[PDB]
Amino acid sequence: IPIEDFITPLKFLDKARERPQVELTFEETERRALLLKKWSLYKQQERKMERDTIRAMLEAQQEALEELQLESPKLHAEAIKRDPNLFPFEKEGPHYTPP
Amino acid sequence: RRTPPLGPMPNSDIDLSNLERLEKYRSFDRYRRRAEQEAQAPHWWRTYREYFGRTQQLLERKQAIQELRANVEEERAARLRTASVPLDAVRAEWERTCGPYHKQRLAEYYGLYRDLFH
Amino acid sequence: VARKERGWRTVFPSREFWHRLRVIRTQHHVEALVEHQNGKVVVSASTREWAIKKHLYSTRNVVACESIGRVLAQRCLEAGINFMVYQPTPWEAASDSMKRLQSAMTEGGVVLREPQRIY
Amino acid sequence: DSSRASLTRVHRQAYARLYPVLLVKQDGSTIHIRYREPRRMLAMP
Amino acid sequence: YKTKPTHGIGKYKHLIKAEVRAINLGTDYEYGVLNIHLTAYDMTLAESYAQYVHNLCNSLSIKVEESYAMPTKTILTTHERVVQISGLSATFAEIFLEIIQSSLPEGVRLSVKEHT
Amino acid sequence: SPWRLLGALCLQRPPVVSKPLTPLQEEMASLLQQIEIERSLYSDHELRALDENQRLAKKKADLAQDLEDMWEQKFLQFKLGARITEADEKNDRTSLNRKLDRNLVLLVREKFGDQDVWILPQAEWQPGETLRGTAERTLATLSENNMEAKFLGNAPCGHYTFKFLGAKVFFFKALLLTGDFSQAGNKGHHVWVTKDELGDYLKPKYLAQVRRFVSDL
RNA sequence: AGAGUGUAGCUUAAAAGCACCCAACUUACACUUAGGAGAUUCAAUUGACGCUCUGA
Repeated sequence: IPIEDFITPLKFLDKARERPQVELTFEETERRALLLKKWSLYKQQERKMERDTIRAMLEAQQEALEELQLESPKLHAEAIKRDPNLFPFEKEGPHYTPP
Repeated sequence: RRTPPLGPMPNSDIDLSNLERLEKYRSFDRYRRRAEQEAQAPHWWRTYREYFGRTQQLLERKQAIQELRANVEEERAARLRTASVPLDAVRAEWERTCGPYHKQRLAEYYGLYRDLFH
Repeated sequence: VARKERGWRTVFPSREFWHRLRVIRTQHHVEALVEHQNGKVVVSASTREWAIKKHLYSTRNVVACESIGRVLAQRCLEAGINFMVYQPTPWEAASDSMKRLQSAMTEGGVVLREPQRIY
Repeated sequence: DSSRASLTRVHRQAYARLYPVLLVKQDGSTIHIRYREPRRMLAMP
Repeated sequence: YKTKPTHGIGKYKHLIKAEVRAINLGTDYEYGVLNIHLTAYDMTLAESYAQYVHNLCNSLSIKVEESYAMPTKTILTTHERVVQISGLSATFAEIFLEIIQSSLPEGVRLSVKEHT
Repeated sequence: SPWRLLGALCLQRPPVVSKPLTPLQEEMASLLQQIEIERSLYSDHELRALDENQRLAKKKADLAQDLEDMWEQKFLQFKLGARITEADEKNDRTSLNRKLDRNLVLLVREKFGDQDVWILPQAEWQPGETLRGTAERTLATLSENNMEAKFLGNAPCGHYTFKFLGAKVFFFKALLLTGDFSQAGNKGHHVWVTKDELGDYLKPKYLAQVRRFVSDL
């Protein structure tokens, strides 16, 4: 059924007069630009460590696959064989305070 | 009746079975750059062009670039797009570094060498 | 009086000119060329050159484009080339750096509209 | 790296104020959840 | 022309691909269409994690046919997002599953359920 | 050549407690809250706090504060569970609650004759046994407890071949869902290590390279 | 211990071009625009500082 809840509520139309004021200072926006600079650097670095870890563990797993090929001729057919128990696979996200 | 191509036919190396896994032209500008690159290259067919045709200086430049970018005022003027560049110094340092190359380009285009020195 | 390549209606850019001003915006550098219709380069002006490079904070912004536009303007003012063609694609035609570049070229002294051929 | 998709903002434009109330369902686990009427703690019976 | 050596120099429809069970024959063993359900009480966290997993998908050559969502439910409200993923290796399935496990910001649930 | 068939397992503990935030991340937390307030549009609470106070002032010239006070005192009522059960213990390596913001890896000392090695938990497998079945048997046999974990696939993660009779060691990767870890003070030497102490515990080249397929995050 | 060696992720590039990241439109992706960080491992073609493989 094509019903979606991305339609904006009708109540957000009339009383839009609480904050018409948007005024900052030059030092504040200089800090904003410096923060955007350093965060682009920082999360680019974060993705750099992410891609380094994934390339390291990909090359570890493909080296693992070629070693299992060269040391076991009857185990690679069942090693690449997938497991059917991942159909109802779920994982809850992290929390703050343990029970 | 067909005849085989004389040289290497374009768009031949990329034609495979699965183009869906290949990454993509998401834009237009990249194709314009690559097509200009291919149009610059010579070919075997008939084309429009056929009928109608050290370390110390680098270290000093890196140090100057690091010192110029370390100024708070230059970055503040750059982020506010109000910075300007003096034309006199740039003109003089063009007259120093790479002026002969551009003057040779003008002497090539303005029909000077084929009439003076063959 | 001289002939212009009047065709190429179905392909970009139009070749009906005598001098083309092309701007290449790379990841690192912005570059400007003043060229013939034969493909011969005539006047070049790059941020890949120490003279304009050390006087700029970053080689790609509005400031770098305006400065290299002023430099190319004075270069072609003294080079005796007074009329160009500048054809931007409509997405970066409305861009701020290219509007600033066109304004700097109009203020420099080079008109970016070439006079008509006399038939 | 459980903080990449937590430094967020409302991608819409017609939205009201949201406040990070700490929510607990039944097990004493607090989650910062953006909601109106700026409560501080929640507990579902 | 057909007889000249320059025949088909402008041919392009073979470069144009303009036109579900899992493909598991004997050696190349792949998932079909999947559905990843992201359930959270925050829409900011929900579509932010959806953007993050989609940016992970298009940077790793993963086919994503749709990135739609389902409407919320009255209870507190629950915002749920659907990310469809097709085409993986078994090693690659292990890797993408461990990344989507270890990338959860705050209380977001996962699902590796398939179509229907 | 006689191959000494050996498999193993790399157990992983998912982070129940999220990682602490950088102060720079705190700066974008405050900044994103500020810009969300600046780009919001007249929430009902501020309509019931500003205009109601203006009407009260108009009436006096001729409650949101109580709600905020009771919210503050109810926040002060329920004390938050401590995220740090880590520094107060500082020596409970066998316990599952040694760390909360990082992954935890099972790791067992093993007594051999020609060797004496602190190893990732291993086992011996037969050609008739499945490697996934070997890992399940290792989980159900070695710790002598009641975890319920979850694997991802039969694909491996790291193989290392050391000889003195050929030999090979197989490295998978598991993931604990939950577990009844009865009698936590076992006679074994299982120690949970986030990332660093592995380099303190596992010296040789067949064991100092385990961390390159362990999720460091 | 020996061999292969070496420009940011990639280059039969010579300090470049493709890559990469946020900010804005997009449910989202993508485009575009605004910005950003980048390197020839150190000494005189050669030696030694870093990585991979082959040994114990």
